[PDB]
Amino acid sequence: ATNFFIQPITEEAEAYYPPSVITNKRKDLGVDVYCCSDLVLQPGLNIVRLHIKVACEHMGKKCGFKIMARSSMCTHERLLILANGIGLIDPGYVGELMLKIINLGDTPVQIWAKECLVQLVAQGDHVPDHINILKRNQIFPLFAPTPRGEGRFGSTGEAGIMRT
Amino acid sequence: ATNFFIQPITEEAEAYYPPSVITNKRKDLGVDVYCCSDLVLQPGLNIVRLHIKVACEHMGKKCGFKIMARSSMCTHERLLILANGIGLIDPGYVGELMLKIINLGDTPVQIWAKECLVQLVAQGDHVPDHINILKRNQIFPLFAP
Amino acid sequence: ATNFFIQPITEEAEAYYPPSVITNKRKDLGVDVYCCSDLVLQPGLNIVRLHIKVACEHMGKKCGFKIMARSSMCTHERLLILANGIGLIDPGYVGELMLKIINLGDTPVQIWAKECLVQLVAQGDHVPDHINILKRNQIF
Ligand SMILES: O=c1ccn([C@H]2C[C@H](O)[C@@H](COP(=O)(O)NP(=O)(O)OP(=O)(O)O)O2)c(=O)[nH]1
Ligand SMILES: O=c1ccn([C@H]2C[C@H](O)[C@@H](COP(=O)(O)NP(=O)(O)OP(=O)(O)O)O2)c(=O)[nH]1
Ligand SMILES: O=c1ccn([C@H]2C[C@H](O)[C@@H](COP(=O)(O)NP(=O)(O)OP(=O)(O)O)O2)c(=O)[nH]1
Ligand SMILES: [Mg+2]
Ligand SMILES: [Mg+2]
Ligand SMILES: [Mg+2]
Repeated sequence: ATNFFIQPITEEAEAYYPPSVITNKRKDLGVDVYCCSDLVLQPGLNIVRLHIKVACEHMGKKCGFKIMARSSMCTHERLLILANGIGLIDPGYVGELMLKIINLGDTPVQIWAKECLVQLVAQGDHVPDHINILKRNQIFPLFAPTPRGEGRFGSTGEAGIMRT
Repeated sequence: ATNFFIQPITEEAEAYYPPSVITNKRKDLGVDVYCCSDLVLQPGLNIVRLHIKVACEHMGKKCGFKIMARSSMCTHERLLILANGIGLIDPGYVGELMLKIINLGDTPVQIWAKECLVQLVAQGDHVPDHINILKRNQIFPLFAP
Repeated sequence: ATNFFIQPITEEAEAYYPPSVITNKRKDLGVDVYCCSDLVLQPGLNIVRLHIKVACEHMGKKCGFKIMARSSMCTHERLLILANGIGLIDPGYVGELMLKIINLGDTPVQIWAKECLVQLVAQGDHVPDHINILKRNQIF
């Protein structure tokens, strides 16, 4: 069984993420996630919050996942790419999901709160069975402190904490 | 057993996809796919058709797959990237594969029909055993809506 | 069990890859690898050598793996992307790992030998148990 757990962590996320269980009858690989706020992306790098904490679990164990562009993210009107190509979300991450979006155009670009620019894909590309939208308040076991915690964007250092 | 199935759906695709079964003796992860038409890529975003329907099957089940750039897609002469980083193809998708390619340069670039800019990779990165090039003029149930 | 094997093939790599066994207690998906040389990345495409040969094994069999940017590779100061999005390394490949990096900015940019810009990820995204740093030119 492959399940995603999404918890809204702002008032804005609560508009798009009511407490519910979503099934994946279509068997799509990706879980679309909302901007939740109207965005203005400047030419160059933009750091964008997704207003959610996410956990993935496969065969009953907490696992990693990937952030991938939707094919609709990039249009003639909006030349947007994920800076990191895909987002590699480590099993131990329990912070807010963030995006690095490059606007390749010369003009600032507007995104609606209701748009999904990206999709979450389980470690190993397993088709999700259920998407669990958790209550904003609750404590969830899978968000418990880890060695990584909310460490992201070079939190591990230049050498990679991995090191060698 | 991981198998790919490619059906050409245009006469342009029939030039590059003769009916056959390709084995993957080298155990490469990626299945190279042809442009099938010469194209000029304008600076900015370009929509490129791949002229094929594809199915992947793993352990007897229809699965998804991914479209990745070949390391040779991007040269000094042609600063090309996949707009979406990786193409994510759902198990239920039975239409023509399409690419969104960005030309990051100031100047239009020529691609040739016989070039492969991208490669297909099974859901979960399983090494393909066979690539079945299907006859153009059939309705295969694997491609049913 | 999922293990990486890194074999330095230059003296520059030897200086950053002393023989050793790294356990992945954090259970991170990616193995960070050094640039091993100071480099200046020009606007447009830059070919960057990683000074290493790498093997990945899963359940005692040699497998492929992938090269991805670290989320920290791209910043306001260094607008850097992997040209191919992710590098796909076939299980059959035994040569040096190479990068194609695009500087999207108008200005050259400095990268440092002790910097890791990219990470390796096993075929199938398996969490690595061990990273084995081998001796220079030591076979798998
Ligand atoms: O697109 C992303 C990518 C990563 N992340 C988070 C989760 C991930 O576990 C954490 C670390 O990502 P990387 O390991 O891929 N980047 P880096 O190695 O530079 O950061 P760190 O040193 O903290 O591991 O950053 C995002 O929120 N969005
Ligand atoms: O690079 C690609 C990506 C997707 N596709 C096809 C197959 C895929 O299952 C389908 C939808 O892909 P995305 O989820 O990335 N696009 P989006 O979410 O914007 O549209 P849709 O609502 O149809 O999923 O489009 C391509 O042909 N090439
Ligand atoms: O980023 C990369 C990508 C690939 N490689 C290596 C490993 C891989 O097995 C080999 C082939 O890569 P691609 O299949 O993506 N490039 P291409 O298909 O253009 O060349 P080839 O015909 O040699 O496979 O080059 C790298 O060193 N770095
Ligand atoms: Mg979609
Ligand atoms: Mg190849
Ligand atoms: Mg990291």
